Amino acid sequence: DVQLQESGPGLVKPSQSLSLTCTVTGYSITSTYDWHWIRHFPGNILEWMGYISYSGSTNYNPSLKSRISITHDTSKNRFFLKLNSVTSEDTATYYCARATASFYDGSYYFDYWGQGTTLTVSSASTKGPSVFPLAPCSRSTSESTAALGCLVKDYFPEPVTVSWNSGALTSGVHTFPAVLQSSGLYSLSSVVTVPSSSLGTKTYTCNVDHKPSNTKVDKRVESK
Amino acid sequence: TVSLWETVQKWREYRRQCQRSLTEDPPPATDLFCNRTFDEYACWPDGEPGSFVNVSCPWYLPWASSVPQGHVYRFCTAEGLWLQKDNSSLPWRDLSECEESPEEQLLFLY
Amino acid sequence: DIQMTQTTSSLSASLGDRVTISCRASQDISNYLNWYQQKPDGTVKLLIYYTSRLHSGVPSRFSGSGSGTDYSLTISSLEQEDVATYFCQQGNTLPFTFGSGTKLEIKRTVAAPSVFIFPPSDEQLKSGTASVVCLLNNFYPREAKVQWKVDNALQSGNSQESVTEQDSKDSTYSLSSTLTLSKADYEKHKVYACEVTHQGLSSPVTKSFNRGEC
Repeated sequence: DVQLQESGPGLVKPSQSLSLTCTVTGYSITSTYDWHWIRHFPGNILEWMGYISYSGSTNYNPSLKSRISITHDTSKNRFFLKLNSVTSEDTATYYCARATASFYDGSYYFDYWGQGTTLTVSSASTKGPSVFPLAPCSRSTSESTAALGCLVKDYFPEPVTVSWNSGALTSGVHTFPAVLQSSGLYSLSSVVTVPSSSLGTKTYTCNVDHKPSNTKVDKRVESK
Repeated sequence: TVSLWETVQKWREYRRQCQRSLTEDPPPATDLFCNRTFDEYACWPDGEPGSFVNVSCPWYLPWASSVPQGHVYRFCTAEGLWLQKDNSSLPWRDLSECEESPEEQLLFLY
Repeated sequence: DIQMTQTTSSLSASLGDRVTISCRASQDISNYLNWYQQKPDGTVKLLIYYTSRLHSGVPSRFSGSGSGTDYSLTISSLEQEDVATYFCQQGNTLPFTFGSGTKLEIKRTVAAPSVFIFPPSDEQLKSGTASVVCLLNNFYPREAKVQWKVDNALQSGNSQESVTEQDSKDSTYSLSSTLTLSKADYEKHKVYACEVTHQGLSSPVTKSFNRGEC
């Protein structure tokens, strides 16, 4: 049972250095195999970056010209990715992988993968979200169900967690993926469908948490 | 310079060269020779009946300089069969001279 | 410098149906073609290596074929846990290169969206901007037209959509469209409407409000 798992900072400022660690368990990285870094861009471009062999020999994608180094610490069974002077084009999910091979047909393939670690490159400052109610114009409707929500706006970095009535309300909930706005800040909505008869008899509160700014906000959603 | 990938490339090249030999080398002196073959480890030539057949340590091996004079051996019986135990489905082979187990286990995983 | 192309970047199929994902290399890669599955949560698994060899532990529903420049991955019967993105990878020559991926999702019967519109809250308006939100709930297929109209005038450049991942239980999607205007622009107009066009709707559905009635 080989396991690989990446660790490192999730956030880095432009022009800084990026350093990631892959911690390998269940197999010695100084034996037999090669040990690779691969990253996945948003938009599904998957790019091979390089490997370090069991012997310490490395080989890098030419595109990552001078910026990349791969190293290992054999006593701790870890290997490392250093990427110089990152820019926002280095925003990606970074994976470490073991390569093995078959000497029956000469194939070489990545048989075990880490879970990946997301990296965001950005100079934006930490900021908690504003939380606004999403409520129908009219508080009286003839339809059987109604939708309520809250708009979670202008925060950084990801993520926020949104819950409804402190976790008691879960069915009918959709919390949308955050969108990066022109400003460098993220925004999302969370919505819930409920029976129309429940309005004004039952209270609906969205609980928003943003750990990076130590924000914890409750917003009661009612039709004005 | 030393990697699983480099060794794989060398194995592929070894295979390509062996395949050329299998196809292009002239027929044996007589009718009875043991037939040439690639066993995924080494290229075996046609074998003379009644003779041991000697093949240099395959050059793609990572330790292929620990053993520069070394040979791996088969035997071709008087009947033109590669020597093979009743107990086995592969021909007898002695590669003791070309040994370096983790890399070697992988080398023989089919 | 080998380009891997998966011409189809998105595919939807019914539970139980046969699925084929295709890959093309810019030059002959001599069967050194590997297939990987990336689940929605990001986990990546090797499925197939050397065109057709099944990695141990991988369901036998997966098979691979091809030669030269053209390769294919096949799922003999689609099951829910196969919802994932599938990537090919040539392992013939450095640098290793991957295809652009094919996202596989479940095809279900048509379901029309339930549509809701929300005005900007008074709390937001005192901050200087106005967000108008249109929600499309629990629909299928994903394809939908969402148009914003302000005093019956069509809007461009000032809205963003977000879509949920396909729902694991009922296979539907939900979608939000957010129209962003300055406070001043918002106050300059009266009628705000979002119009939705979708396979499950015989004719487009419009939801609207008058700014004054909020």
